[PDB]
Amino acid sequence: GLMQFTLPVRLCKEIELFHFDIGPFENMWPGIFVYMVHRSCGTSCFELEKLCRFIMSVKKNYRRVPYHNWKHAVTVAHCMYAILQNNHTLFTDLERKGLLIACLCHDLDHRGFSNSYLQKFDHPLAALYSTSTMEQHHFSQTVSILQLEGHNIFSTLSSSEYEQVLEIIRKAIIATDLALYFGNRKQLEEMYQTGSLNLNNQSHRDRVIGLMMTACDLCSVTKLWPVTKLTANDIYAEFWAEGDEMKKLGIQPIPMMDRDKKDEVPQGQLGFYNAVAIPCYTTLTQILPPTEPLLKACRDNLSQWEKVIRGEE
Ligand SMILES: CN(C[C@H](O)CO)C(=O)c1nn(C)cc1NC(=O)c1nc(C2CC2)ccc1Nc1cncnc1
Ligand SMILES: [Mg+2]
Ligand SMILES: [Zn+2]
Repeated sequence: GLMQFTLPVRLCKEIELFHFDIGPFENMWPGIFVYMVHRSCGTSCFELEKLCRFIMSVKKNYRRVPYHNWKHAVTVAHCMYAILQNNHTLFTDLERKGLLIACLCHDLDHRGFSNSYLQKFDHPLAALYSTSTMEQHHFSQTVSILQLEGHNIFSTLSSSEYEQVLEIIRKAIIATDLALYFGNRKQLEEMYQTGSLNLNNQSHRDRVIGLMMTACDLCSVTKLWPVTKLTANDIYAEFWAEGDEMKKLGIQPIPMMDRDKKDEVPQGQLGFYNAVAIPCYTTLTQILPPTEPLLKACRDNLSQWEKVIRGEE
């Protein structure tokens, strides 16, 4: 109750900002998350003994992969923290509880392979779950860890509030399947443009939480250039290994995953910023004006990739 978390002065200040990097000290990330839960949620939201045991079991069940790792889990939770603190009054106590947890768990037990590589490999998870394969697996892993003893961080919720929050978490995790983002954004865009968007319509809230989840998931493209550039290497290390594994199956991968096609990466980031990132953060800023800084940072990084092509770096 009276045990607050504090950070150093630089972190205490820079953590409120969207472009905050959680830094290379693994053992500080758990406190960074508790700090964000206590301020976003309150110091009463979670039994600290249970939250801390929950946080360490989630850490335990991320894998040592170049990108979809424990650092990603906390990075995506920090972006969701920033959005919640910039839209203080728009969200319920349960949504703020749920979403930060949704973020920390969204990629549990990720192996570094897309849903497509699971399908072509004929992985058992693709037989159990035909669409959003990894994402249904991530939500499965989250429920499992919540059911471990001393780990039920929601224990003080009523049967119905418990089922609301798991529903919020289930939909939030499923939304991180990018293949679902395109439609979700196009429907948010139209609803905004025809003035029919309504945050009292639960179906509408669901969609808007959807877009937040994509925005937090992609938030490595909203960092300062040196962080974005260095994280791009981690994401491509996974893509190249998946492409290698595609060749192992007898399938020539798309270029973005062909490690023999590095020369095409700057031009591929252009497409990616144009087709995915800028639209995502444009529609978010339209629905949530205080998230403008993510669009700005995303635009700066696009501008930086054009400079790479022009051989100015
Ligand atoms: C074009 N589509 C989407 C397809 O239509 C469907 O998958 C792409 O996914 C795509 N195409 N290219 C050439 C790159 C792509 N993705 C990425 O670079 C990329 N992806 C993801 C998640 C959603 C997978 C997170 C970050 C990404 N980059 C990045 C840049 N800097 C720092 N950190 C990360
Ligand atoms: Mg994912
Ligand atoms: Zn993710």
